[PDB]
Amino acid sequence: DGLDVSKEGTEAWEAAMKRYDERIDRVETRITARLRDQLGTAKNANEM
Amino acid sequence: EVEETLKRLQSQKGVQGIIVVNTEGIPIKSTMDNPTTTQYASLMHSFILKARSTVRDIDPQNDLTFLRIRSKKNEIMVAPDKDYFLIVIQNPT
Amino acid sequence: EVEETLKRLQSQKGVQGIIVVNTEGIPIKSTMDNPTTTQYASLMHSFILKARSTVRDIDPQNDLTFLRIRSKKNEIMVAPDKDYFLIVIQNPT
Amino acid sequence: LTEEEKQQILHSEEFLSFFDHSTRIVERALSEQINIKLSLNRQFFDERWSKHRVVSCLDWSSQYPELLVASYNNNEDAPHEPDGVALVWNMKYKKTTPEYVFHCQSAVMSATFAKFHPNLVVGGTYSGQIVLWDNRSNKRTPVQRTPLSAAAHTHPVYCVNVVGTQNAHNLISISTDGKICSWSLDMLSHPQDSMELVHKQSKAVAVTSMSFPVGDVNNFVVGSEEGSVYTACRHGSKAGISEMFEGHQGPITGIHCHAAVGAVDFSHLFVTSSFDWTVKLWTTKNNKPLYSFEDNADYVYDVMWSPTHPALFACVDGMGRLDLWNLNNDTEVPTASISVEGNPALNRVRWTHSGREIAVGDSEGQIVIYDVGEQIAVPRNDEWARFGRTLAEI
Repeated sequence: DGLDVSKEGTEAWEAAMKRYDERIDRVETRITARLRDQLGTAKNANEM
Repeated sequence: EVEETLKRLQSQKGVQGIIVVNTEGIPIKSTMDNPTTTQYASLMHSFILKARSTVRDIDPQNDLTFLRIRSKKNEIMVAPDKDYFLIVIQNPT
Repeated sequence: EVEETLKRLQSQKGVQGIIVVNTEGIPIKSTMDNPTTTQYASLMHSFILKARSTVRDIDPQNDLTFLRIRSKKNEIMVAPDKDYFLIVIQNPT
Repeated sequence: LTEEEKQQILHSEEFLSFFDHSTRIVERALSEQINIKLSLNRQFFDERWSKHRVVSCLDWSSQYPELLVASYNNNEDAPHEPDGVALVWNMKYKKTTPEYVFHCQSAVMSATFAKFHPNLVVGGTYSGQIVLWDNRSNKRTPVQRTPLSAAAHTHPVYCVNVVGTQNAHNLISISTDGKICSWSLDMLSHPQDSMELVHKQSKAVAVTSMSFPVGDVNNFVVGSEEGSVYTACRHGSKAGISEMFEGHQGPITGIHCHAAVGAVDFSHLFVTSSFDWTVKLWTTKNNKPLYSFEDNADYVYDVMWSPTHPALFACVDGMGRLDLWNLNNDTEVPTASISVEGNPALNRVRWTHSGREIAVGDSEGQIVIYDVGEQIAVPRNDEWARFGRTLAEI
């Protein structure tokens, strides 16, 4: 979508971006998994 | 040009400019420590002269300009023309 | 081996003559005649003993392992290590 | 015969044959062929002179990169035993004993090699006297000794360094009171120049470290005991402190300008080592500490730039860990980090001028010579550009 001004066009864009956020939450899960599996060491810097 | 010769010679590996030894055993050019190079050039002159005698024994028409004294540390290139005897220290590598 | 050694050392350039010398000078082997081989090799042995002294002068730990003189008429070869004294008669080129 | 006729015969023009000879032999002789990670490199620990007596300073001889000056200070075991001892330890051959030993009346608190004299070691002591040691002499006693007058230093001097060209030298030294003084290396009978460092009017500087930027001898950086680093001008109309830095809330325990050259300049950079485990990658041109490496419970004691790598620098600790921080490689975790055994509070680091090997001080006197991995020590030609980009990051 672009200069498209149909509000239903905005709704289709919202579907597209909720799919976007689906990939984004996949990313969130991945980054949090790497977080937790890399945790447990200590507080300092590269640990927490 | 003597300076051109010096810059050409110093470009060689392990060579410090050009040092030339006359028939008196004293280097006409100074590039290294004087006593060591003088005694070394004197022994050089002696044994190149005995080599000249050795070759003239059976080769009365040959001339000496090339000799490769190479060791496991360095090689000395000794080249006599008629009075000027170039001595060049070069790494074997 | 013996014959293969001389054959391979010779035909590499069609060398005029080489004999194997494992002793200090005075070789009884011959390649073109007895005199020009034996006396010349004895002279070479005498000369290279002096050359070894010369290389030991600058530092006694130095030893000569390879020696060539390429002159206007001949190219002389010897590679002494403990008793193995080479002889090569070959054109200057 | 003598060295005059040779000049004229050289000037004679029969050299065409000789020139052709040289040309032929050189061109024919041109062709050449053949005929056929952090590691404990070494230890240096005396026993007669190194019973306790913590390390204080280290240095490598520029003329003799195989020599390292130690300076063992505190005397508490035996008052009868020598108070301050300086040890010089060689690298070419391994021995259980220092190559030479020097004993000073007071406790030596810093030391270094002289540049002009390649046979001389000069150190500052706790009393305040700059002390010589001529290795020619067979007397362990100091050869020449500065007076303890108001003109000279009267407070524990902790920073000494001789700089300049081989024909223009000045042994600089700055003591805890902050009085800078330069001496001639050969004449220490009198301070040839001195001036008391002061901040904004009526504010002395409790100086405790210095470092001259590479090349420059006129302006430098000094680290106070009050956590605030300054930049001073050794000589000029503005001679003295010219900057006030916020720095860190702990006393400065080490300072060092950059130690590399060849590409885009970085001499405006210098690292300080504070008293709360806060080493500060940071430059003269700016005023805010560029970055603030922190971790640990303990706190650093010295930091030195690598003499060859324009990013790497060492970092002491009180828990005995020495860590090399390679900024280009990473900026958050020590690129290398290992602890010497027995967890003693290390107190000094001095990279070898070669840059291929590092020394470390010790709280008990066992100087440890660490070697470093080849990939972690030598930088590349691209390394300088990467460093520039990383600095440009923030």
